[PDB]
Amino acid sequence: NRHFIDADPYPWPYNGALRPDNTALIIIDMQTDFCGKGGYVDHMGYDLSLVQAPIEPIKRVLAAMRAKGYHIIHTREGHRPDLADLPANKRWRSQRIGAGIGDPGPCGRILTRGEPGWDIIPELYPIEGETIIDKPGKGSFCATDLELVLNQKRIENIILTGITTDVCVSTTMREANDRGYECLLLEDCCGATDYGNHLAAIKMVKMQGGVFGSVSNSAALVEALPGLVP
Amino acid sequence: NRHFIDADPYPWPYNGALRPDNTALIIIDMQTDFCGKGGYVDHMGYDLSLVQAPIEPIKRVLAAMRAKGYHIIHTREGHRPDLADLPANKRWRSQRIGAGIGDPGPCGRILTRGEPGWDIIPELYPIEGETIIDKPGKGSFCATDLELVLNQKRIENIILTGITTDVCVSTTMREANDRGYECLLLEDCCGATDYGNHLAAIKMVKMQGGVFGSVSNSAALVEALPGLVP
Amino acid sequence: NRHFIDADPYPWPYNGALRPDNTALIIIDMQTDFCGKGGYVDHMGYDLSLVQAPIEPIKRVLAAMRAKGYHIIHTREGHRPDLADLPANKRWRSQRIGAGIGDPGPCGRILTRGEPGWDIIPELYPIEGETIIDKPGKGSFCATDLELVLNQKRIENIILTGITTDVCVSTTMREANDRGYECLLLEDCCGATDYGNHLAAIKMVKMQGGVFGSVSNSAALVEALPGLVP
Amino acid sequence: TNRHFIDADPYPWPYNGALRPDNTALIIIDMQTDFCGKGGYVDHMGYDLSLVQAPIEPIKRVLAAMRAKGYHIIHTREGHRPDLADLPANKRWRSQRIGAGIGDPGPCGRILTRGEPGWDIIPELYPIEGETIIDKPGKGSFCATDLELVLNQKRIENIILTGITTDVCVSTTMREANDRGYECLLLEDCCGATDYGNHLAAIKMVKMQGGVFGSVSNSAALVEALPGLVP
Ligand SMILES: [Cl-]
Ligand SMILES: [Cl-]
Repeated sequence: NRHFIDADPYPWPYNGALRPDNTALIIIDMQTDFCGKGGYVDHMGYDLSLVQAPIEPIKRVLAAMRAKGYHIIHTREGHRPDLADLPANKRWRSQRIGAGIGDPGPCGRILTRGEPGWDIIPELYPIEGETIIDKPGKGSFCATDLELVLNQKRIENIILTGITTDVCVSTTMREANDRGYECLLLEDCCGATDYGNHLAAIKMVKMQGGVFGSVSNSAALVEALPGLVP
Repeated sequence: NRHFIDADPYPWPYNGALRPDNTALIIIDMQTDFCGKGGYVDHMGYDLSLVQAPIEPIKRVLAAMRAKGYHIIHTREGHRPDLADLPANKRWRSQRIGAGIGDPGPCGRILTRGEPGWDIIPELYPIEGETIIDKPGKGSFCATDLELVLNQKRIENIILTGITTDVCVSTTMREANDRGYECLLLEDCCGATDYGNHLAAIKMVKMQGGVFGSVSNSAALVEALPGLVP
Repeated sequence: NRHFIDADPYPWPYNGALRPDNTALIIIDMQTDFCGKGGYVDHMGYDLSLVQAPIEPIKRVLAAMRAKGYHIIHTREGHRPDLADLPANKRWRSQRIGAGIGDPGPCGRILTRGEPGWDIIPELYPIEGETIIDKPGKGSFCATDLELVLNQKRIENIILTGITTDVCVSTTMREANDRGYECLLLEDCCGATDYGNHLAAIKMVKMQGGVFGSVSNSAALVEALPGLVP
Repeated sequence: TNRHFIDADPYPWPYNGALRPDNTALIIIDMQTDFCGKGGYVDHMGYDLSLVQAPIEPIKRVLAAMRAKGYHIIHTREGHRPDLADLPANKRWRSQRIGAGIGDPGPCGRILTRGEPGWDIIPELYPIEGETIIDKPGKGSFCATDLELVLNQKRIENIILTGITTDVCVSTTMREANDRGYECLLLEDCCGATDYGNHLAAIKMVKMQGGVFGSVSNSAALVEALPGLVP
């Protein structure tokens, strides 16, 4: 009994095996550091409106996926307080542009775990039973236990949201896709530091018959989402 | 002691530690399947001139990097002949599009190791002592020994070339960057299935003070390349 | 519809979900370099009879598992001909004890891929459709595509054989076990360079209620193996 | 040249004598109440706690000396997320069958669960600021963790292993590090196991084939030959 979501470039998931037990929502880096005033992204001068746009659409998707018993996953980009997991190059680039990782700012130490700006925003806050991944990189798989958690939960399908589209969401999508996870990007549930770059990251997914998976949007997903009993 | 390459958005590498012993050139997927007549990409109708453009610029970079004793790395996307490393979704999408992985075409079985179309093109062919990575995914790190080879060679700096810009080159850049490798993308030594997508993948690198490293071009690299002796 | 194999310290697999589609036999490093005259192990002076002992038991297990449609996996420890994947410490230790990796011997370059001594012995030779893993380390997961192949084949159960019990078989078991694979070591289908060490690697598995899985033997497995429904 | 060696078996460690505070780390593996304390995981399965407490004083001497000479210090804890999302079904089931269920309530709290009293590192070997702690869901410290990433960023080449248990957590971690090219030293008096025979055999496995996983030495030999920083 297969179920499909209207998507581009093909009906998602590819084989219609869409159930709450094999499908997860992943909300990527909806932190004050990426979309709040005083955080990492605001420091570099980027338009916070572009990364706040996805907040309400992700909320509708989260509420619907929570209600139908789907697996829910959240990620935070961040570093250990002693910065032992912070590559030297990553730190130096952040310092040069005036937004140094580990440096004090209005929301505390930029991109440091346990600091106010680093935490997930209240509107999209995790509840009990939802796995949070704390990652030192852009991709959620690198140096984390995400893949191990996904295997133990026997998850085959991943629906990606969050920020930024072209950096954190996209790297995570490519990692999942390479390892065989079947992925759906929701275009209205993500935003980037450059709007052209946001749209191009979406288009990259559609090439070669869906090279990294397929693309849809929050309304199309929620109107066709299956529950536990069919 | 330090050496820099003129790059955008900062002089590369970040700390000027640029030597033949800690720096590698990586040539990504310069295979007939990605830029030849009769292969995977030609099958899907994409403009072969966009992916052939980088051939001569890569050749000039390779000749200069070979001459100064730099580490040279090549990659081929491909699958085991029995297709045991081919995720079901990857295969199905390629079939829908009319360019099925493992299916017979003019250059043999599409994207299958040991087939004519799968091999690296003659102009950029590896010589003895240059490591070739055979990868089942878009990123060169996933399910390969690339990282292990890089650590044994004590390589810190990576200069990326090849195709496609927004798929194979970009995923590999994000993997390397996340693990702390300091990377340089040469914009004239890569090309993609959509030219807009090629330029946007280049621009994505430059954001946030060089989120995935820095960008330059073949001439700027070759004119400022150090040898072992100052 | 559960099936169990009589094993120590518990009936294997834990949950009785034992089928040809989710279970693989893994034959580890049955190469001339580990059990042949003139190879790596014979060079270090070890008793070849200890590592030849498992040949007939593995043959019976392989024939039965091949006949009932089970997944079959083989591994070879070895290095790229240019030795780019050979850590400096590994090489140096092999040279000190007179069995240098890459060095010429009676069966060719020790532990080098493509050389006679490196290949799997004739008695246990792979047939088409059986995945061979070429690994640069002791564990079959490190820097390989084993895990990726396992996931695409939806394999949950692994039955380990080969040499050496305490080095290559054991490392591979611990990697699989950590990632959640349910493993069975067949005690008569493995052997080591020290017989005490072989018996202790078997005992290590049984501790803490089966810390790495369970232990059984070739006869117990073959008489209780489930086949397909015709 | 400016090389330093530690007297070890079967060869002087490290192999190439490149032994400095900046490229060498001490790793203390799973010295948690759950592995060596009263009321924890290991005590639940009936094992002799004296075998796993033996290494406490030797590790203390090695830690004090390595802390004093500016060496990198690493600690690990085996454990699981409170919702048990990182706990394989087989691992859980085996722990339940032998009466020491992971996540189940006991005297020191939920067995092998992060944030619980029994799960934490014992007081005698407690981490100080600037020492990386790895929280791992498996026996090997590399699997599903950021250990390797931290090691690379710190440009660490040499690892000196201590902790428990010798044949399970220490040994798996050694094999992972060794495979990826790290040069490793096991200190035999700074580790202990649930079976003493198994502890001695895990030590012997290291020495085979000219040091298949590295070399073996002991706390006294290490501390008297440890190079310091140049003031
Ligand atoms: Cl200078
Ligand atoms: Cl104390």
